[PDB]
Amino acid sequence: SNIKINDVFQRIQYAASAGQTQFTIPFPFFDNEYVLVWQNGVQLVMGGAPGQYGISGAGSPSGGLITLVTPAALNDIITIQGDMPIDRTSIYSATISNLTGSDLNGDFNREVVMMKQIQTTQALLQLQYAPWLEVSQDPDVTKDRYLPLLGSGQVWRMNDSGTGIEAYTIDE
Amino acid sequence: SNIKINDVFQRIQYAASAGQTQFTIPFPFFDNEYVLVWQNGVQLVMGGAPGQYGISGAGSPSGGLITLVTPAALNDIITIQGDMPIDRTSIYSATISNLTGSDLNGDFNREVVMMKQIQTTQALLQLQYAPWLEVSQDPDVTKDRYLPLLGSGQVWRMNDSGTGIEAYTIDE
Amino acid sequence: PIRSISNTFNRGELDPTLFARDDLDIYDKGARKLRNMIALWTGAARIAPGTIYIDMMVDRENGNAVIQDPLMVKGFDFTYDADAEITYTIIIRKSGTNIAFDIYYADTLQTTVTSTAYLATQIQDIHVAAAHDRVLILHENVQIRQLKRGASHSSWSLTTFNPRVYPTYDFSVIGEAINYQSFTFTLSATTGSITITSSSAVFTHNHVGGLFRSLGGTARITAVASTTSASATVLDNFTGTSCAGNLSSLAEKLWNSDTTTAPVSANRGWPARGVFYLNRLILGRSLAVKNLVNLSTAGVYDNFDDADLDGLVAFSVTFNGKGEQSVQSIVADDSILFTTANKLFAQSPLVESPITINNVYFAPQSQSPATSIEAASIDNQTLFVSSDRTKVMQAMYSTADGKYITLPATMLSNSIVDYINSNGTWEPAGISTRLYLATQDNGTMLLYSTLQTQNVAGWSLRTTTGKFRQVIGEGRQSHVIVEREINIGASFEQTLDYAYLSDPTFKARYDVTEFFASSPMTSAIGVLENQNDYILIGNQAPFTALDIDFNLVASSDCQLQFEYLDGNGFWDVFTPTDNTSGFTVDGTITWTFDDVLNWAPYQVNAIENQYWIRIKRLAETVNTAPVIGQVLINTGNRIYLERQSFDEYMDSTQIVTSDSNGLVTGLTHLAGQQVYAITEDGATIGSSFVDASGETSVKNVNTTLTVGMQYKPELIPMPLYAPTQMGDSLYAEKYVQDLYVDYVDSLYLQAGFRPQLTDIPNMHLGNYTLGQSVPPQTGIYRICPRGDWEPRQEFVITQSQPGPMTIIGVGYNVEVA
Amino acid sequence: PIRSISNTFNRGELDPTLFARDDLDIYDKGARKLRNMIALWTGAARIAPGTIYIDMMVDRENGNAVIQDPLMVKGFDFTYDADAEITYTIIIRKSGTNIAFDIYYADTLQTTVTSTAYLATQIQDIHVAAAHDRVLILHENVQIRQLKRGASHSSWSLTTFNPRVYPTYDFSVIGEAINYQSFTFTLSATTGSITITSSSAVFTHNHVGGLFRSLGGTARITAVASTTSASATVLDNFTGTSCAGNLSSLAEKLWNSDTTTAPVSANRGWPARGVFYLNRLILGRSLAVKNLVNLSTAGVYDNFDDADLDGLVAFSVTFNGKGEQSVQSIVADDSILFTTANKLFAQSPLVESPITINNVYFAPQSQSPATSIEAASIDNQTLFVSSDRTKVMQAMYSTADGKYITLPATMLSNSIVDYINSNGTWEPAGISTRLYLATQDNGTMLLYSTLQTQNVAGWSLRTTTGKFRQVIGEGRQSHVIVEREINIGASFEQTLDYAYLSDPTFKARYDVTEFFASSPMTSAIGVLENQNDYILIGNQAPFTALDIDFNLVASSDCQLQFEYLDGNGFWDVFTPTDNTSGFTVDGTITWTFDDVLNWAPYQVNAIENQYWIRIKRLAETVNTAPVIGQVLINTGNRIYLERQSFDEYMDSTQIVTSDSNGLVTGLTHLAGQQVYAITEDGATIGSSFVDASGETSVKNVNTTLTVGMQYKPELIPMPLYAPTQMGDSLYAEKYVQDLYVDYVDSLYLQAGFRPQLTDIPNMHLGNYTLGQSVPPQTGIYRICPRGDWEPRQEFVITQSQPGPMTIIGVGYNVEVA
Repeated sequence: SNIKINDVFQRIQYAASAGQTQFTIPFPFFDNEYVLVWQNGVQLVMGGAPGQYGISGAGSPSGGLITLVTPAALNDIITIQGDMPIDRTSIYSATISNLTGSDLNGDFNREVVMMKQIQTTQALLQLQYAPWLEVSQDPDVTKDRYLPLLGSGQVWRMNDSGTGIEAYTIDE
Repeated sequence: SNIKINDVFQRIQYAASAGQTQFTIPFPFFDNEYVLVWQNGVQLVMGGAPGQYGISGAGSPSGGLITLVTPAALNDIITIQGDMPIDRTSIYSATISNLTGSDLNGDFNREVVMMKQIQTTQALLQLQYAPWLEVSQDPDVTKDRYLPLLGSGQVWRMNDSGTGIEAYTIDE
Repeated sequence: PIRSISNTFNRGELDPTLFARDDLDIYDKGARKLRNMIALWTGAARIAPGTIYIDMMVDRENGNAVIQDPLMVKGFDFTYDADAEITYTIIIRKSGTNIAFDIYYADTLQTTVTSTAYLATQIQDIHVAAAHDRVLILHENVQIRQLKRGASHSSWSLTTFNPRVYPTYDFSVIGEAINYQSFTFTLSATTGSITITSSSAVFTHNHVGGLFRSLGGTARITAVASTTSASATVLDNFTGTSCAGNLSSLAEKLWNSDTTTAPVSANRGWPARGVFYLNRLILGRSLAVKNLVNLSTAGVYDNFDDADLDGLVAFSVTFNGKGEQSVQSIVADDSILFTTANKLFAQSPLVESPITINNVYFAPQSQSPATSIEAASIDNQTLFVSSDRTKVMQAMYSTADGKYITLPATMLSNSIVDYINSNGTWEPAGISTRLYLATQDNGTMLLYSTLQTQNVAGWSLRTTTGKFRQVIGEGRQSHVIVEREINIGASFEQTLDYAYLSDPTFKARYDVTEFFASSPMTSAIGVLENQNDYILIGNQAPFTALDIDFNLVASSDCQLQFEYLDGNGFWDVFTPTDNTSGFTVDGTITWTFDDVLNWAPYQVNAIENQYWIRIKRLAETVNTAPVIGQVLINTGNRIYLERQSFDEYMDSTQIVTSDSNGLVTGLTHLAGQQVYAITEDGATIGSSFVDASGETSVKNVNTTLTVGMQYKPELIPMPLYAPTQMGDSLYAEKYVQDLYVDYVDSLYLQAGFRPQLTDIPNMHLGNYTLGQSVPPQTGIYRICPRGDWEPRQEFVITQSQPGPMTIIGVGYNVEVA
Repeated sequence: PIRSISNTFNRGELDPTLFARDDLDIYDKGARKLRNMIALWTGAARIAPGTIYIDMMVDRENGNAVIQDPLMVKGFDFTYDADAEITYTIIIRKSGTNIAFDIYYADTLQTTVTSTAYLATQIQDIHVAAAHDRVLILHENVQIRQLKRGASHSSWSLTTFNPRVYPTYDFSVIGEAINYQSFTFTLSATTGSITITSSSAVFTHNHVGGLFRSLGGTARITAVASTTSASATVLDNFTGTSCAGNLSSLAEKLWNSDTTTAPVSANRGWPARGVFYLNRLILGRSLAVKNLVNLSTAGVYDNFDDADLDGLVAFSVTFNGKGEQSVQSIVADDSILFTTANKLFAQSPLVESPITINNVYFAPQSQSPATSIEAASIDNQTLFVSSDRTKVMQAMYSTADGKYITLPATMLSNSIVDYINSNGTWEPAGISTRLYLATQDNGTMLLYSTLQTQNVAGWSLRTTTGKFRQVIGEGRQSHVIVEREINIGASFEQTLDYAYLSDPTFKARYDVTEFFASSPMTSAIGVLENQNDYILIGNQAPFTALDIDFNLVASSDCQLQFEYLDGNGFWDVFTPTDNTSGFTVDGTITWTFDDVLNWAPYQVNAIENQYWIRIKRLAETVNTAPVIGQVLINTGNRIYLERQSFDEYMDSTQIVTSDSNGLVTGLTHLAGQQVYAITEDGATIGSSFVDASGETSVKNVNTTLTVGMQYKPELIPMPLYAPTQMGDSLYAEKYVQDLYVDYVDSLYLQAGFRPQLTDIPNMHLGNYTLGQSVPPQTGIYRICPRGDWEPRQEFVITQSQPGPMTIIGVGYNVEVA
């Protein structure tokens, strides 16, 4: 994989024009099966039937393309996200064998993309305290960070002692 | 690049003494631009003017040092965090005939630092259920894990059916 | 039916019109393409030798004015001490309206010798005659000069060559003088100092130093008082004082440039060809008599006294056949060979000819017109370019035929031959080849590897990032004169090599190179007529700015989008600073090498090895599409002197040292180019762009490196030939199951069926220590190319980055259907 | 299926770029490697001839100062009585700042002749011209000398060669003298003793003995009073007393070194090349005119009188072509051949040419630059080294071409050719070979076996425990000059040939040879950085001490462990005397040969035939690792004269006798080396180390033995070639079921696929009587090599210990998949 991996989020979202069919994938990907597409919150499937989509650009640094079979209506929300599973993509012999820079590039590029997908979810889709806040720097102190399971009609509420977050029932 | 990467959180916080200017960075970093500094929740700029800071020690396995231009007041909060981009812009040739220890160590080390920055955020700045709680082991069951967007004056609350978290309006 | 076949490359690149000639024994010994490689006499193919940058050709007497006209430069070699390996590369270059000689030794300019005797416009017509210890400078209209080296490398003198006695010729014999056959000459006496009187005007001032022969006597004229009176000194006594004109012989000096001294003479000119042969100096092809050569007195190179007609005296040879026989080259092979405008003149080497006045038997051998490029001697044969310059001719003596036989040495490789403009020879040390080199008008260089007794004759084509203009060498070494482009920053001189307009699908190709190159008032063309149309531009060298003049600007902003094509064939967007504001006003579009970081030469629709950029209109509505008058780019032409070397794998190389940040300076002659860096251990560490100031950054810091440009070798074997019992399978469907690449001392190889090739590894995991450079590798690599079933399919052996390369053969396992 | 194939070796070692050339008839007639063997003109391959120690080159006039510079020694042979087999080996060696001639006969120094006429720095530029009964010593700057033998072996005289009449030359013709073309010469009279006066300064003192020609007359100058006046004796009468300068000819002596006698003359030098051809002496390549040869008067070798221009008089030949044609060698083959810097000059042997002044027909034959190494004549051809010294050229006359044809004799074996620095010929008695030998700069020797009419031409490479510096011989015998190392005890001179740093697994290789070799202030390297790291050191010869200088000592004891590599490839621990105390202080590390008893040459990662030692750090913690500045070993260089012989199977041999304890003394020239002992019956009994005092112990007591060093023969046949019906199968998977080794008169053979070989027995159980030596054996041995399935797999025929060896062929049964 002799491409360079740019610093681009592994998620993009669009509001469709009237009758739009083509949407750009700005982040790199290696397999068509590892790119998820939603339209108004409903995941689509690859194919040529109405309601499906085609995809191109695997292995490219960027500039992939999603082509809807059915043209989108105005203000349809199209979401495109990378979802490559984590695993080894190489195998090296213990006995004396050959090595190429393409082998190393393929391993490191795919591992960088996997890390970017984790960090994209962390940065865009998850909650965190502001980095400058005075949380405990010892992770064993779980007062601010561990959550309980919520029962029916319950919210997360710090208890009156200020020692941990507990599930709290709320009524009118 | 021929350095070890120790197991150190990529974020440090200090309560300044009266007139303190030097604050230690205990974690490795590779470039001065990949370190963020806050003083009382305000992000500082690297430079020589008052209200700014200078930084040294890039590439060192044991971190470096932050030197404030203006001495800090008593109990000022100084936060230092590593924020390297997740990409790969230096790659090998297709058939390399010379692979240096620095190049090979660099590729492995930089990915370890990237993962440590992700893990530092999720260990110190993010919420999670306790590891022993009986959360659904199928990730497709999003009852406890998918959140809705909050409107004005709304909180997260498990619905009456106990099937998902929904936004609930609270006034007074 | 699987058949195992193999292919060697002893015969070089074969013309496509030979591809049905399975009867010849060359079908498995040649290549469809042999580019930037040579054929060794063992049959292997080796990457062509690289070059080392020496100097840039400038007018040193006019403030280092850059020379941009290839006709103003002409070089030649001069070996001064073969055992000490002292060979001088002398460059004749423009110096104002005159010439100068730049003398180089050890890749360094030693001294410059100027001369006002020659014009800058006469440079290409200056020939030399190298002796054991001096060089004669020959021009048909300028008296001979001597260039002789003094007591050091930097001490040189250019003087005039003055014969002891001039040669003589009777120009009335060819109708170029007054006919005196009806005149009567009267002598005052038969001996001593006399006066010769003519009944009619015959004498000219050029008759001073001439001869008068009649009645068995000879007299040398010493003064010409008028057209009818002259004073002469008797050399052999006359038998009488009355001489009939038709029985006499009056000859003037053969060489003369004086046409003003009374009585006025004709411009007879001076010899333009010459060679030193044994103990005589041979000079010929003067301005007035181009089909005549003169041999000096035996043992006295500067004496051409021809008063006597016997012995070791100086004499002349005239070449006549059917038509013009003007002498082109005088070759010191066997007995002297004379290539002319029509016929080759020589005598049989089996004849015991002592080379004297009445013992020379030069005869018209085969018909073989030749041009003014000097003939080459190598590998037991003589090679010379034909008169139309589209062929190289080989001359050898055939005892079975009793004469010299001339035949086209380019007979099997006519397709790659363009018009040839120079040639040289090279016998490099340690390399299994004898080389004949020849540059062409299109900027390429032919390479001919020959070993004729072993039936080795292989042609190949050499290309560079630039244009070869001359090749210099007589066997010991080889230099080239190359025209290259450099980035000139904010100024604009050159035009794009290619320019097309394309449709939204990027499939249409409408060539508009001429419109962009022409001035706005000669040609113009409308561009970006519709939304999503393209402008595709390409150039041999990288460029970082365009300068556009509009005959008609666009009515509104075209919303331009810019992309460049990288080495993987991927088009990538970049954002330049365009001062045209979407082709709405005349101006420049500029970008930095960081915007085009991945830019690399690539192929677009059969146009190969260009730096491509495409511009796309995004605006939906423009009322008036722009019309472009001319486009210029920020590159300018330069002329360099470079030395070819088999230890180099890049072009125009230079040894540099990087600092602690990897910064490299002093690469001004490569400004704007893409260069590769090779370590002293022999590892290519990558490529980078030199900016306009001659600086670049490399990966290795604090390292001594060699930096130069890539010339990409390409080897395409002959079509699969697997004759079965059914007959020749020349047109049968074939599929290659296995492809074997057999290589020696090679790095960075790749092979297979395009577009998806296979890289050949050169690193042994488990037996490699980090930081070391693997040596060049030897072995056999087996590849499944995954090609088609066509009878004439192409497989390629090429190199990903510069380095050593030698392919000794290609094998196949072919399913012949 | 199974195919049976065979391989003989009459084409020698073939270049790896030929391995796809199955169309040539050489694929089954060559070898991949032919080392320390020669190819007989049958198909067989015989072990190369051994050498016998003669003497060590010393400066005998300065207290036997050992000579360690190969440029200070140059030998040549001189046959004095062929029928009595009296051939002298004369060695020119340094003697102070001058030279001396050491004359050897019957392996004994006969006498020494000193000479102050030559400098020690001019030795390599001294050439000889051996006559039937004397040798001329030629140098371009020193007058010719004669070396002639008196009435005994030890009686020799070195005198000056004085011509009766000197040759003359007009140097103004080549611009090296005053140009007199505008002068006027006045004679006092036309006959007898006259005075010649010039209108301008022309004469020099070197004109004494010169000639003046004009007006049909000739005069020999006898005195030069000034630059404008001279006295001469008229040889042929003049017709007048006023001679025009441009019609005259003034010549000075061609050879002269006097530049101080008034009026001062130029240093014209003396001839540097020569040969005796029939009844004339030919001398050429003087200092001033390098492209001219002079032939003496017919029948008078020391007379070069050239006053006359007809008959049997002395005369000159000047060689000119396109450029420098300085004469390199004058060959007495056919009708005389002249190799020059550029072109080969000769006349057709089919021409009935007597060698006289006006009927010599030397013409420029093929282009073929030559170096100063003298050409060799053998096997109906002429062989000479090219100018760049990377090729051997063969010249033969081709009647079909009408000229001499030159082609590379090394065309099929370019890989083993380094830079050649000497050559000789040998036609040994009783051996089916005609040998051309040539040593190289890298220290190897090329061996060329040729039988031209039978298409026998085989190259092979000869290596020794040392470096070949010169080879001497004209066919009757062969000597070599070899540089070898000896153990010098407690002193240190040489550096290690190889040095590496390695990791605990002993797989990493970091080359540090240059750092160990350089002085401490040039470069240094840190060693033993981590626990269990290694230092691997190797040397061509055994050594028993290291001397280490540290730029930075280790902060604490490194707990060093020492091991050496034996002949089985097994590392064994030994305990030296470590005066560095674990690299903590500068000092030496010494050991005895008993500590390294099993030490033998071996291979480590493609480096072959070295004595290896490794040092391992065992200390767990050291704060500061040592940095080594330089390492020296206790060996020193010596230069030996040795005679080659086909009766020897070892190098530098000497006949010795052991006492009752097996002790052998007098082997000082082999001090510190590993040697083998061979009995008179022809049985090799084992190996042992000679200590620094020249003593060693052998197994057999009270025995006369031959003692010398092993040079290991190696024969790797060509790749398997078994064409089938499918195709050539050059790249098919192959497996060798059976390997047949076909040998004649051989001992101690071993063959197979590395690393596990099979020994070939040479002792018949049941038909052997104890104490007897079984004679060299003849037969065929069949072996299952157990190799792999690769198409380029290698099989080796080699020898375990020195002895006779002749391999006449190798057969296979190959499963061709």
